[PDB]
Amino acid sequence: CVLITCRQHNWPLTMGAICTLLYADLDVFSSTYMQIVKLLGLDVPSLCLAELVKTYCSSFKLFQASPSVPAKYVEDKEKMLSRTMQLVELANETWLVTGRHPLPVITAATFLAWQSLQPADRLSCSLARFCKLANVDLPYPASSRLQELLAVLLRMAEQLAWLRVLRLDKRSVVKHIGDL
Amino acid sequence: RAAQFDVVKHMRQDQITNGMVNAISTGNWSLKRFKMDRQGVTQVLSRLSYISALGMMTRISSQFEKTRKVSGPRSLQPSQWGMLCPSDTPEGEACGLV
Amino acid sequence: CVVEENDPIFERGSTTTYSSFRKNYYSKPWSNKETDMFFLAISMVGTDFSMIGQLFPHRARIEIKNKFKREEKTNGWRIDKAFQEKRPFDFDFFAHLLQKVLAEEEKRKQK
DNA sequence: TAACTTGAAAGTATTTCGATTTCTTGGCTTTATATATCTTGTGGAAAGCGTGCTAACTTCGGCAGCACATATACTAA
DNA sequence: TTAGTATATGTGCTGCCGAAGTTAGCACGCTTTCCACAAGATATATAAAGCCAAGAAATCGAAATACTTTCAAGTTA
RNA sequence: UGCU
Ligand SMILES: Nc1nc2c(ncn2[C@@H]2O[C@H](COP(=O)(O)OP(=O)(O)OP(=O)(O)O)[C@@H](O)[C@H]2O)c(=O)[nH]1
Repeated sequence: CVLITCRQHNWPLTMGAICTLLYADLDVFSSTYMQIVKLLGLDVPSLCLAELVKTYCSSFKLFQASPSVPAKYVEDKEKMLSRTMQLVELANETWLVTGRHPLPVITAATFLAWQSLQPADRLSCSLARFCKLANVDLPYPASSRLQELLAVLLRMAEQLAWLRVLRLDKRSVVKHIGDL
Repeated sequence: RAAQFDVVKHMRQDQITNGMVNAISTGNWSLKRFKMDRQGVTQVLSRLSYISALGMMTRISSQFEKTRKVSGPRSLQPSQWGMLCPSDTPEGEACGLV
Repeated sequence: CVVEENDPIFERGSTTTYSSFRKNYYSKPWSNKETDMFFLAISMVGTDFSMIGQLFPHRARIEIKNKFKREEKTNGWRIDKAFQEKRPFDFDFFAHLLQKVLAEEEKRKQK
């Protein structure tokens, strides 16, 4: 009921956090959700991608320089959010979020944006390292989503003229993600 | 249930917010732990003019709050030398208390 | 009182958390000789999973049922041949083969 | 007054090695239909402390109690 | 029988603190059980893809040696 | 809360 009320107003709220704060398991949660929606028949608006993207980007602490995170990892909020929105729109238009969990794709997109905003100092940083630094539970398929998005970006590079001559890869296309 | 209970699931985040909001808006403060029931603590800032706002910001209300026309606290005592303005006082029923 | 018996955990970010949906099952795969002796046990007993689970101590009855369903869905001719062939129930030699399988998995772990 | 054969002195390069990533496996989730049965998941209706201040006038305005006085009935001479 | 004395007789006095009631003129504004009815928990395809954790292979990172350069001091001249 |  809380989830339906949250959806009816186009408000993003993750069923994972709902279950975490509800003292329940995802299996029975989904089972009873399907049962109650089939019994009632209420309108279930789809979870908008941009709202969830903003909600999850507000979680990361790379906006204000805290004691743990040095200043090099701190990046701009507006530009990084816009980059993540463009990346997740690309993912939604390239058939990457359909059928798969959206939050792993959001994580991969924000990670790629954080790496592209400064590829030099972040060429060695890994997904697990970024998750540890940001204090966020690393999603399992986030790695696969990242690998697929990087393949799509390599295809876009091959389509482009100068990049296909440069012959970049899944590690060197991060600096030109912006141009893509 | 065997599911271990924790406070995070009932930590009310709106209790203090609503309490402060009401105490500042309504102006009535009811502290039961101290048995203090005060009214008129907060007042709307008069934006009639900059002078009006600057003078209302530095007002002082009394504990009496127009209980009796005692005239004692309403009179100007010599103890107000250099501390409070002798001449500045609202003209009306609140003469001497504000 | 807890005399430094446990350690604090820096988990549960107040921001948000996601779901898992996969908690416990985490089965373990079979092998060639194990599949052979499993088909032998099928030919020897039938489809009753209770006896199969009782005679298999190290593999779970749910895993046995999953394997049988997978065989029924993929290799039907093998199940047909297994039901065609029959063997009288052996107990002592079956325990000897169980000990042999234990030794084989021990050697595997050593490798 | 140069020229070539010295020496330990750099980068600098490549080759393997620790390690983390990527790639494979199952197996469960879910979709409908009904087929059928044990104890234990609930619905729902009952019912067996603790303060402070007076906000001050007026003029009650009664009764509490009390309590003082005494008129009378009992008792000693 | 009569004067002196004790009692209650209602009466009338005092304070007793409290009782009702007052204060002038506009515009703004929880527990036990008990209980009964229906809902876990159960086999079973079943196509389908996404997910979440062991293993096996791969390549990145870089560290300990192998080449070349470079001086600098010393040789045949 | 201001006004007389
Ligand atoms: N503008 C305005 N503000 C008021 C008025 N009455 C009350 N206020 C606000 O309330 C406080 C004092 O009002 P009070 O006289 O205590 O309110 P009140 O005692 O209920 O007055 P009544 O309603 O006549 O009993 C002031 O200090 C103001 O904060 C009013 O009549 N007009």
